[PDB]
Amino acid sequence: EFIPSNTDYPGPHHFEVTFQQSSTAKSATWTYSPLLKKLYCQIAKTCPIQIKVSTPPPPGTAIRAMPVYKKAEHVTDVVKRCPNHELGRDFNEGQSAPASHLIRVEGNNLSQYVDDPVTGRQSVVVPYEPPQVGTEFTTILYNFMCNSSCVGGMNRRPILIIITLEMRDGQVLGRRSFEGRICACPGRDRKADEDHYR
Amino acid sequence: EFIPSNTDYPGPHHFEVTFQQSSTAKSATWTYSPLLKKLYCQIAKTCPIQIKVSTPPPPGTAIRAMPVYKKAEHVTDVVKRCPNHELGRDFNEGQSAPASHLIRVEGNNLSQYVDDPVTGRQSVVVPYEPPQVGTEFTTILYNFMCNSSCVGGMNRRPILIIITLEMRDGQVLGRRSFEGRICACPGRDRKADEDHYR
Amino acid sequence: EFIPSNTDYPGPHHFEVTFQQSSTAKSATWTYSPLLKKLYCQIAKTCPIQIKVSTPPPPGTAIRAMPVYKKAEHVTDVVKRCPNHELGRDFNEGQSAPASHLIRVEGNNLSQYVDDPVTGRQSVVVPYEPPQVGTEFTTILYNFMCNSSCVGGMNRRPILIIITLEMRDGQVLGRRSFEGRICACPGRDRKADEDHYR
Amino acid sequence: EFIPSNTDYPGPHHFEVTFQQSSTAKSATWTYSPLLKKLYCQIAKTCPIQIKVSTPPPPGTAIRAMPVYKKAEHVTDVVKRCPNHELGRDFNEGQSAPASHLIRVEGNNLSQYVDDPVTGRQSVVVPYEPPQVGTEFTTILYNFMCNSSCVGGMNRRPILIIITLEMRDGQVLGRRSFEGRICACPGRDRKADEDHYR
DNA sequence: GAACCGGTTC
DNA sequence: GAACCGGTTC
DNA sequence: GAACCGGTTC
DNA sequence: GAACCGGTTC
Ligand SMILES: [Zn+2]
Ligand SMILES: [Zn+2]
Ligand SMILES: [Zn+2]
Ligand SMILES: [Zn+2]
Repeated sequence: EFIPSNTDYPGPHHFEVTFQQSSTAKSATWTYSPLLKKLYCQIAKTCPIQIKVSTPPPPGTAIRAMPVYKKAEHVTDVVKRCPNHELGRDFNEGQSAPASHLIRVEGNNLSQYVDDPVTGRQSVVVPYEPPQVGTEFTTILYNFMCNSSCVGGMNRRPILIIITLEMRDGQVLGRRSFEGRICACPGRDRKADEDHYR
Repeated sequence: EFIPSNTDYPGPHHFEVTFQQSSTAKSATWTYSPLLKKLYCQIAKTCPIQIKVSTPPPPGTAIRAMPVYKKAEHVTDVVKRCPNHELGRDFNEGQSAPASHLIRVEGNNLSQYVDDPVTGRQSVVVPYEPPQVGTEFTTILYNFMCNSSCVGGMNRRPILIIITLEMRDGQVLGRRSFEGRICACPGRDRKADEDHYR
Repeated sequence: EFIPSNTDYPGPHHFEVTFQQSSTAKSATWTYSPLLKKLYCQIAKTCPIQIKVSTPPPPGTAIRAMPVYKKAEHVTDVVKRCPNHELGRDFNEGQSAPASHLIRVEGNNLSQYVDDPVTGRQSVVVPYEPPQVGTEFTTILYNFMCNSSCVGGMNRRPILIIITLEMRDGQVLGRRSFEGRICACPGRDRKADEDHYR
Repeated sequence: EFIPSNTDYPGPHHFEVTFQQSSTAKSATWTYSPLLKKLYCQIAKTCPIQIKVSTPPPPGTAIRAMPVYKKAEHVTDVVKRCPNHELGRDFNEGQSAPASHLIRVEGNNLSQYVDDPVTGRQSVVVPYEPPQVGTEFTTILYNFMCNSSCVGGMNRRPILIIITLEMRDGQVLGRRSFEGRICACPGRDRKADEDHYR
């Protein structure tokens, strides 16, 4: 509970998370690599994800997004927004999301922003909502409010964003995860990591 | 309910929406592309649509027109009229439609203009009326009160206009949708998008 | 007093207005062509001018900037900021100067933005200051708050910016003028008009 | 008094500012190019300057350093430390000098950091001291507390550091100036700009 | 110090 | 989108 | 900065 | 309807 675990766990109610097709254009505001499981996004731009289920009934259950550093040494640094932005003008005046928080949800007002008093981890939870009438989809709109590259926060040390499905008491029914990179050029970053790997 | 769903849904009372033939002339005030499902219209000019039914009886039921941005990032921006028009002279003095609204209905005085107090979405609903004695047709006259290209509103980010058929309690019995583009030259825009695609 | 005169007028003090050399790079934030006597600048960016005089004072003199339309038919529309600029966030909240004004002054706190209660012309007046010791001219930082290209205000009808040096009682002691253009690309625009006269 | 003059001004005492030879090694903590009159230094490292005068006093004279932006459009933003520097641990706790200030003085306890309550310009003043016996110049140790490269404060718009020698009542007796650049690599940066003029 | 990256401008 | 810049890696 | 689009004039 | 213009995209 004190240290987040970072392993894929479908659990008994299969938990699956996918992405509608993202542009293969260099100008896309966000894009996901199925080869690497890496999300490339831009600051403050909605990158939506779809969580999908086939056996959706538990009660009052929610989904958490919790950012974590992959590399061992900072893993004990609470991930947060690096000092100029948490405190800049451009995205501080608008929401009730804590200025200190890295991850926001944009289309949901039943969002609960958690800053753990004991562990200090900050994450964002939404109540589970079945899809809108008739199909796999259920969209959550995330907003990333800083770069991976930023001074004071991640400082160019890549982070995995872990999404967990949880019962009201916190017990995990499903969880999946992938690493996220928040640069000013996700289409170019997508192509490059992939180039070096092949 | 907070985020509009944008998928075609005929529903149990088949819901179908069509267009009488529009000019293939470059001077047409409006025109629809069956290939792309894209409506090209001009500011403030009546572009009528026909909704048709074969099994028309529910009670007090209505049809909604609700504009939505297609692209993910603004989808959380309430679609509205960009600051010079909501506030210009030319179409503000005339109707009780809210100056802030993008979509109006012209031949109907039982129009109810909804500005959601909770979600903030603005849409226009009319009570369902059977056709005038004897044929498929039932016309609704829409007026688009700003360009897609306009500064402050859509700002050149294309929007889909979703028409839903709803019972008095709001439950959807039919819905269909298509993307709309509101330029100063719909005949030319029709020909061009279509050129690039083929 | 009701319709402004639009002619250059050297004073007893030989009022002259000049501009420092501006980068001729297209990336310049503003550039004047001495040839056509017209200023090209960018929205909201500081655009300083040079006044030079042969003698000083007399006590209490001021300098006014008042924009006026060159075409005969618009001259009776008071020239003001367009409704989209007038009502936005970017520069209305941070300023104490009235929002309807096209012309602002930067770094000067005794600026008086005159909105004639009677004629309605808007201008900005500062008290005359002799130059800083040993310099030839006192710089004034203007800010132009709408583009020539703008909808609702100036609307693509070119403007002359009239600069008058006047005693407290209003009599004109010096006068000069130039036509002003406020686009989003001043190096290119300057270059294109210059290409066009020949 | 409201907008600073940005011109070199020898006083009655022939105020001159020079710099000792700096290692030309790229490992130098700071290096000035006499050719371009611009200083290259490193964050938080002592960067001393030489003043020379032809005559002393008169009683009670002081020396001010005030940074000001070279580009016209930023000149009205008060130049200060960027929020990341302003609020950190490395140099805020150990110093009694105000954190918002770009310029600090080392080893001098009667330094007065002036934050104009009225104009808001920040500068640092020390009383003039004649040189130590038999030396030509009195050294002042400045510390620059944000990089030119910094986010939120200076943000990659070059700065002139204005050094003025002034009587207690504020009148300027001498003046000199240079453009300042505070990067993480001064020998290389100096060398690159110098390569570039020719 | 030379080589690298990743945000910024043209 | 390409070329440039400037702190960081090693 | 060059190339693109989409509203405006001739 | 064709040619021009001028902020925006990339
Ligand atoms: Zn940041
Ligand atoms: Zn509009
Ligand atoms: Zn305007
Ligand atoms: Zn800083």
